[PDB]
Amino acid sequence: DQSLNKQENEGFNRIGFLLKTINNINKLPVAFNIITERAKEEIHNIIVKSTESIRSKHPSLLKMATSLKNDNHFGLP
Amino acid sequence: EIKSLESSNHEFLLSAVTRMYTQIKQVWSDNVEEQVLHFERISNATTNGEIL
Repeated sequence: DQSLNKQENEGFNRIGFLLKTINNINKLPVAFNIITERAKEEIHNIIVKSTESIRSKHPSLLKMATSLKNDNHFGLP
Repeated sequence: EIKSLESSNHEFLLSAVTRMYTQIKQVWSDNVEEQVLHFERISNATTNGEIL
């Protein structure tokens, strides 16, 4: 795409980020906006969000701690 | 004379439209270092540039 202006797996990346991200007219603060929101709040948002989703999806954290499987039953199952 | 006159607005005062239109739609980069410019309340350095 850089060489172009110097589902194709996955065309949504350069496509949506191109025609979205080039159609900004005062972009230069908004780049810092998506940066400074997305770093902390997105990284902790996803990394929280999946473990939440399993953490109530079929939890049952039963096999609560190890069920005392000694000791060094280190991820035995 | 059409190479002076039908040679269009160059006579380039649409660069003034680039000066106000790019004084507003490009105020998100120069003032991005200079939101507080002459002070440090919003903590920014007094630098925007005169280019164009």
